[PDB]
Amino acid sequence: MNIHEWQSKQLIQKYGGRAQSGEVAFSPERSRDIAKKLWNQFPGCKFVVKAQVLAGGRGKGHWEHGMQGGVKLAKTPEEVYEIANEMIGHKLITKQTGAKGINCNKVMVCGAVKILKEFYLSILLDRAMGCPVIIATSQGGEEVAQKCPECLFKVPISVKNGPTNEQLVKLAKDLGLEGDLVQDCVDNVKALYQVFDKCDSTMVEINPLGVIETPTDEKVICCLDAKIAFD
Amino acid sequence: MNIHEWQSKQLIQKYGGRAQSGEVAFSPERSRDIAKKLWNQFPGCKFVVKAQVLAGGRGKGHWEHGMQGGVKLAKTPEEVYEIANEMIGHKLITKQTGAKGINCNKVMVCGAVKILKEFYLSILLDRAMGCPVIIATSQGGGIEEVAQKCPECLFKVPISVKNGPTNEQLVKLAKDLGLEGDLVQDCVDNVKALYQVFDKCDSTMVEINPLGVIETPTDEKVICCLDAKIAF
Ligand SMILES: Nc1ncnc2c1ncn2[C@@H]1O[C@H](COP(=O)(O)OP(=O)(O)O)[C@@H](O)[C@H]1O
Ligand SMILES: Nc1ncnc2c1ncn2[C@@H]1O[C@H](COP(=O)(O)OP(=O)(O)O)[C@@H](O)[C@H]1O
Ligand SMILES: [Cl-]
Ligand SMILES: [Mg+2]
Ligand SMILES: [Mg+2]
Ligand SMILES: [Mg+2]
Repeated sequence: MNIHEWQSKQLIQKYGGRAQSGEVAFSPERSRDIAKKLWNQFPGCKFVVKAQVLAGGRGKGHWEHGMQGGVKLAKTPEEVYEIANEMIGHKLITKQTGAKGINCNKVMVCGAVKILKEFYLSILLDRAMGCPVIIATSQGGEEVAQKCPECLFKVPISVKNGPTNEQLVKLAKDLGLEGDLVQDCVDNVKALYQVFDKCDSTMVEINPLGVIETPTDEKVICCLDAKIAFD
Repeated sequence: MNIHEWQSKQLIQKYGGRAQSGEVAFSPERSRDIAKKLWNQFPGCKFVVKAQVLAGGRGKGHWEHGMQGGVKLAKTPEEVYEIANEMIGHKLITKQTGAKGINCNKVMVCGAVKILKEFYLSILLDRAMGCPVIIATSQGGGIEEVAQKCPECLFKVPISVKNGPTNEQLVKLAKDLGLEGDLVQDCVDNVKALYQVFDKCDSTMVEINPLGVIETPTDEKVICCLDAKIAF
């Protein structure tokens, strides 16, 4: 069992992580009002409408009625309305869903941000090693694991005491981070592990964990997607 | 009579203008909640807390208890709380207020944006001409100050009360201020809206100080009202 993206990000934020949970909408009218109100804070910003379905590959999926993509960029609130109007109440078809598709009754409206880097990061219970493990890589490709095992970084975690600052500071630099982003990444991975541990999750997968710019061009770590499984 | 900044900006937005109306808060704890929720949309963004008082010179004013400035930048929601806690329910002192100061019971919480240029633009009822006029300049200097030290810097545009501003009048004023590319048409559309506010609301003055060119979170350049004053 999994929980939706926006709920997963809210749980991450609750434990100190930085994640763009946006705001959930159950109608295109509401999605429009969300984008419209956001223009009070950052006028002229663009928007991203993300179908909230329990399935992966939304960006490269397509809707039964023709529209392409479960993650679509929008320039205005009215564009947000049109896009949301094609998602809410319709069936999306991705790789993970096959031809049966998956129904959608809600989307996530968020602001478009400038993305500098995209990382992968997951936390799971590794039976072979008998402990939790943090997997991460800087590649954009399981594909990257077979064509480049050097690209994957696996960090075994003390089943009792959890991660250490040394483990995380190294994982941050192993991914190419320096300056203030090192501690920022450390703090975020700490929060993600607390989610995994304290919520008895079977997997916490951030695909992508990104380096983004703030409206004033400050570089920060932020979860741009999130999947958390249970039971 | 004038109306507060955020009310003026909401009116501009209603008529098609772009203005950072932010969101008003009537308590410090609400100001924090607004900033915190904004981190759901643009995580890591900074914030600006702007005292909502019927007086000018907030940026260089000071509060009866020590804090400096009616428009202060904040890095986190908790900083927004601390700042708002000193503004809401306290007295601000600026040039226009003297030593008696003015009371503040609400603030505007906005996201911090990158400002590239700041213009002045006003629309006032000219009695010698018997029609409205648009005054604007790109200089950073008081407005009457720049007028006396450089009257060539100021651009005056009489407006036909029957046809409103013309596309020709506005395209020139935009380029006279140094705008090119998409900002020209953008500025035209915004000044049109500003006149509709002035005309349809029977205003005595619509003053945008500053009318700015800002970056969006994705670095697109757009015209935006960063302040607003509307009299009656
Ligand atoms: N707020 C955003 N602004 C801009 N691009 C975004 C934003 N959020 C996500 N993206 C981009 O959209 C892509 C697809 O979104 P994602 O949440 O990964 O869905 P999925 O993995 O199902 O395709 C991401 O890999 C990222 O590059
Ligand atoms: N969202 C913002 N982000 C960054 N700077 C801002 C923002 N809004 C306003 N400012 C800056 O703060 C200054 C003071 O604010 P303003 O609204 O002009 O108040 P006042 O002119 O009454 O002192 C503006 O001239 C502008 O340079
Ligand atoms: Cl945070
Ligand atoms: Mg993803
Ligand atoms: Mg001003
Ligand atoms: Mg920028």
